[PDB]
Amino acid sequence: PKVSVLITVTGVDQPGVTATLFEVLSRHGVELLNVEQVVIRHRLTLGVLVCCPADVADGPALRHDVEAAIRKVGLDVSIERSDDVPIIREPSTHTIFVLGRPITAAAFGAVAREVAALGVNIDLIRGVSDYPVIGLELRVSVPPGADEALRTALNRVSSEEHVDVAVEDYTLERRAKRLIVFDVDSTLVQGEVIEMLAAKAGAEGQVAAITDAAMRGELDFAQSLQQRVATLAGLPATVIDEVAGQLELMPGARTTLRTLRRLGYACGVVSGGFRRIIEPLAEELMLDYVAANELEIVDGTLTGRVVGPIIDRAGKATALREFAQRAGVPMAQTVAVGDGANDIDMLAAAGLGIAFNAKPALREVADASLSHPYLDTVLFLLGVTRGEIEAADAID
Amino acid sequence: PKVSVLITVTGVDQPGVTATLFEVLSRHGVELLNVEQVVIRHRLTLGVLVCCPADVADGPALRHDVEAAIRKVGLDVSIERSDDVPIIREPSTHTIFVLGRPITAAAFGAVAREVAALGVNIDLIRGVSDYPVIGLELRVSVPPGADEALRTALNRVSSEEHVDVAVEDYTLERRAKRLIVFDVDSTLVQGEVIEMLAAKAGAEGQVAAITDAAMRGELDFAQSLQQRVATLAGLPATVIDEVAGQLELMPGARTTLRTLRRLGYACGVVSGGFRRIIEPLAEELMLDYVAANELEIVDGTLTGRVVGPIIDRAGKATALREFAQRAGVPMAQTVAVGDGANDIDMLAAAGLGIAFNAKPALREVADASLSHPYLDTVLFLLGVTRGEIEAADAID
Ligand SMILES: [Cl-]
Ligand SMILES: [Cl-]
Ligand SMILES: [Mg+2]
Ligand SMILES: [Mg+2]
Repeated sequence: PKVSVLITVTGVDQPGVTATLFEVLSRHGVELLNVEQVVIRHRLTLGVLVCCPADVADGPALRHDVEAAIRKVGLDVSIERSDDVPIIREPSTHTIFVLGRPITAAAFGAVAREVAALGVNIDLIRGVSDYPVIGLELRVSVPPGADEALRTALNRVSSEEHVDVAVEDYTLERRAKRLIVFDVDSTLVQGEVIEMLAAKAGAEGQVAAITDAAMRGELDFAQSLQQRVATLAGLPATVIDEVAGQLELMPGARTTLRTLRRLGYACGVVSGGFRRIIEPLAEELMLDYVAANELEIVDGTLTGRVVGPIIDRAGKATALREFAQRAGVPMAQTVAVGDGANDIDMLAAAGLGIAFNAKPALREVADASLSHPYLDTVLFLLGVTRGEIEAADAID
Repeated sequence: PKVSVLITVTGVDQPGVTATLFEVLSRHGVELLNVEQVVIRHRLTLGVLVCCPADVADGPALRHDVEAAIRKVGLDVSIERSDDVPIIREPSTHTIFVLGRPITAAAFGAVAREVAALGVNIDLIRGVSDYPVIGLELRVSVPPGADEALRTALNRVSSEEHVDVAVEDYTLERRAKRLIVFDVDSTLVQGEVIEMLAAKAGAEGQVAAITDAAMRGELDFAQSLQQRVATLAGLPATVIDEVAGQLELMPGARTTLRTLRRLGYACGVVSGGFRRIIEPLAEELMLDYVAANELEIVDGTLTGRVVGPIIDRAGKATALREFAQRAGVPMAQTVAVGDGANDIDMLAAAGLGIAFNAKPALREVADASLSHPYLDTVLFLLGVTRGEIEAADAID
């Protein structure tokens, strides 16, 4: 068939419009090049690009047949010769996630302004969650080289408007993420284990102060780890098991891991904490990888030292690389989630580095930042919706 | 904010509508629950569900501000109290792919009719390819238990209308496919290797006749393999390397494998053919797994026997299971592609079994069937679009 014709149906949605249009078109000599339909809040748009002989596209039959059928039932239709029109839309370059509790119109409005200000076309908006936070995705087409300035502008909007805003690559490769690592303390697990260990020694305040210093990036991780573990010298080793029994997962942690298993992620933890605590939990959560430090014990008592090599800032990244290589996963398809300056090198080496309720030092260099205390918001950044999570959980 | 309000903007698309609406809403006390926007063929739909105090939803300010701003620039808007309206649409249960060259309106119309006849709601239609075949996706919501009758009805439409139509599970788990196996002969590779081996012995016609019998499911695979290989007794073993040098990939095979690597699939071949031919190629294509039979050689000459165990119908499925277990992939997330009755058990055990230009015996029990001679149409069934393939290839 020589020429192209475009038919556009819009109006209040009704059952059977789709079948009716194509059945009408089948009386004329029509082959399909592209069909796009959606219904949003009971508004239908059905756009159909077809080719037929110049013969049929130029004679009044096709028009009257389509116009009559669509208008009888109360919808509107347009028909027009195309020829230079695109057959099929381009893929979006990027996708932007906005999470908030609440998301004000002012905040979403500020996101749309920076987007427009940078020449970025909004291709599609949809909802990705109503719980535990309101979540919205904008798929976008970003002019080459603008993607740095876009994150920068949307990071300012994020801090000024009290929403999380993550800009990510939406190409085929970059978005088949297949491996994830979590930091443990204040990421996967609530609070700081080394503080729970220090309270047994009557030293919580000293250890808490040094931990907060080190997590904000003010102190060398290794020196800080040694001063803090030193505080535990003389505790009986039974303390490890007691503190392991007290640990609470971050809210949403179980849904996060269970959803990531459904997706076939390899799953791991990289910690500056202690293996005898973390393994207990990592076996329970069926994780595929653990890197941790190790407490020194003599005669069933903690010496206050660790048994090197110390997992430090560089060490976390080294651990992720080791895991990615054992698993067969290129670094571009890896994800890392952490809260502390401890995590900066790991987050930067990962394909996507997510700062979870993080100190400013990590937040400043992270690909994306999450501010709400629900570890499952990570799933929204991995392209999963709340409805998808709930359906899959309800099957069992 | 106590109550919910729904704002629906439609009309001819213009730049800056999105920012304008939210900036207008920010003057009233508004928080966002859901936003859906798309533009199809220059038609905009922007649906916004918000909550605000009963105070603001009941007074004329919000209405006039929104109506005035949207109508000034030439679009239409609706505003209405909601309260019982859904916050966020449910996920689609299933997705249907329709591929054709051409796709007539009559064919697509027949698909829409069977869908409607079974109570299945069409949630979204879009294009997934313009090349090498026209491809269209319909995401759908299928009433529980209707999904068997739907495939059945759409298989009849497929054979009567000359389109491929595949119905697949669109839930989170079922659609994170992570492992694929291909049959070799007439699937990954053009033609039948055993026929190319027989032509060297002057026996092509005899071997071709038996191969077609066995691939249609008329003969025991093992007996047929032995009668055919017997025909090669006395060929020098150099013949293996010659036939390996003559092999041509199915058109689209390279794009298929290269795209599957980008997605992180584990990739393998399960064949009733011969390892000394298949390994050469499998190393070149960097596949992670090969199962094949093995020709017996004495003094550099083919005896006309194979060295057991024979990979038969049951054997192909056994091989896929072995590969899935080594790779850590549950069978529900595996894919298998074949053409012959040889492949029936493998296709049935796979999470998704795809018949590629297949004999009727395989086509009849396959989850999905492809009729066009482009192995890349497999990618469309795995949720990839042509534009996505082309973008990712153009980056390098
Ligand atoms: Cl740590
Ligand atoms: Cl075979
Ligand atoms: Mg931490
Ligand atoms: Mg075959």
